Amino acid sequence: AGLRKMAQPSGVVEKCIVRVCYGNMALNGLWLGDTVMCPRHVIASTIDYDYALSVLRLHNFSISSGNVFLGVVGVTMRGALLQIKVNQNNVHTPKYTYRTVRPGESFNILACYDGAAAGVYGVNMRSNYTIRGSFINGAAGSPGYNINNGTVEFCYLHQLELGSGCHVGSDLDGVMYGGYEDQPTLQVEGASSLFTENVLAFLYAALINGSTWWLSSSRIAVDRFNEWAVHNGMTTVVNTDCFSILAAKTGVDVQRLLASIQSLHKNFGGKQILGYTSLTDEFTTGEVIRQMYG
Amino acid sequence: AGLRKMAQPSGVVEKCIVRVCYGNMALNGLWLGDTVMCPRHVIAIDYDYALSVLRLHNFSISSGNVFLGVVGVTMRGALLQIKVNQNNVHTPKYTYRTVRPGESFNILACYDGAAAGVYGVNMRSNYTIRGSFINGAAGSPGYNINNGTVEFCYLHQLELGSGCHVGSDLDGVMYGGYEDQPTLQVEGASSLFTENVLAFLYAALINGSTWWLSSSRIAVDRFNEWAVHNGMTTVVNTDCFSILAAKTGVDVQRLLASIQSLHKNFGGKQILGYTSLTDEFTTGEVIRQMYG
Amino acid sequence: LAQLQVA
Repeated sequence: AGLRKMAQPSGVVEKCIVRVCYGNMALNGLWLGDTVMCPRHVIASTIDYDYALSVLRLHNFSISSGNVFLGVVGVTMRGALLQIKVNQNNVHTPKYTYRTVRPGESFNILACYDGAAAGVYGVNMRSNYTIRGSFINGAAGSPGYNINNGTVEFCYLHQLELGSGCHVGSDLDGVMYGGYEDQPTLQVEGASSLFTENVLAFLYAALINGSTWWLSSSRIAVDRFNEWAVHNGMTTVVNTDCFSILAAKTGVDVQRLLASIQSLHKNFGGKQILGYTSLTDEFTTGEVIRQMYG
Repeated sequence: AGLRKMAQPSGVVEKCIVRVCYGNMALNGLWLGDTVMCPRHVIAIDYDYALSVLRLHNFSISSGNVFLGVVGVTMRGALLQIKVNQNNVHTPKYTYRTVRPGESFNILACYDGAAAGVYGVNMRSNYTIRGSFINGAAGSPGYNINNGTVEFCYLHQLELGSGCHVGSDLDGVMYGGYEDQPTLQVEGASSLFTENVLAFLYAALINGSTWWLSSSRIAVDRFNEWAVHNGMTTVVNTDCFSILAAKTGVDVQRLLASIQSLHKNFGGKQILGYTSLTDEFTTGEVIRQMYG
Repeated sequence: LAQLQVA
């Protein structure tokens, strides 16, 4: 019993973290094979990154794995990343892929400082393409990952913090999530809404764990709820087939949970669910099914 | 910016997990040097009698695909101390330490002798933790890492009827004196650790959350009288808040008044995403996440 | 019923 936001074990990723310094800047890089990927802002003195790269000297990089320094062979621009070719292969490189996550999807953050992992926690990509993280100065280059059947899927490299404290990264192809600029200019995060499909998963976890106080007897159709959602800070429900097993196990259908969600808005905070805020949206159906059933 | 309950990286502990099977029972063990520690209920109770009729060959202990030969078994409180024929070459520098109520540590949730998830917890006043475990999780370790030394403090044992979780320390001593028996046990009442709530509110201030901040103050003495009638622990010393009070310019007494008003109601607002006071963060965690 | 979480 219980429900906790977990991270997948970080061991396979820890051996891939390096420290990348250039000039007055230091952040983290991801060392896979003979390449190190890192945020391109490490070479910044608006920033013209092409200019910054044009005047770069390779010998000005200092890249280290522990106290072992890596020789730099070349550098190429990759969107908001640098792909840095080094003279040594990381012998601890796992089987890996890259994948860009979409809003509402969960992944793991390995928070890194000075080229060393410091903490690990699960996150969920918000509708405004930010994550609710905990990062301070030096965290850039911290990777986000999922582990699928022994393959590490890298999906995020940390880039910056907006003014509101929101965290933004790029995918490993160098595409910034949400199209935010890797610049120190004033940008504000987009409007964010609670991810309803994840709230549904959470309420199913609650039912399985014996929490029923919030359960409505009323129902609302998906499309009518969706009209309400977009005027009430929640996302539309698009996928429902994923809930089939949870509905079967609990005997409670999605339409009933949707009515419950509407009602939870109307005394919001009056009571927790499983010790969480009642409209928690950080858990996906997959995470719930894993923690409930294995 | 931000405050998240997080775990320390799990890599050094992952290489110490083994699967331990006996008869119809299967759980996890912790392999350090040439010894595997696991909950003794895997041989289930008169545990001494169970041990006395044990057939060593009925064990199956494995690290991934590598099977370990069992040399001998001895009782260690609520644990078995199993001597195996191979040293774990990936044994980290380690200690054991029993944690106290209010302290944080990391859980590596394991099934079938493999790590599945990692999350931080905090030991409640009734010696239970707010975990997520299903059958097969017994033997999952709790740990902290300090200077690369792994301090093991917990091995998962059981779930109480209410769904909360109980383990032993690595000495084999059950937290809270709960029995490793399939009997009716009910966890004691628990109180919010006020010192931790204070840490959380300092984190909130550092993150620009100030709407709840009292102009009023309450002395520690008067607060402690209210606390014991209202499900919170007393504050005896405030040394652990010197840094945070200096960083924010807000003293403990103002936060204590805020706690009183927030304990009853958050009034529909949130603080760092929470709608109720949390005691899961220590001053140590907060200082690390704010300042490194 | 305390549940000793062996599999």
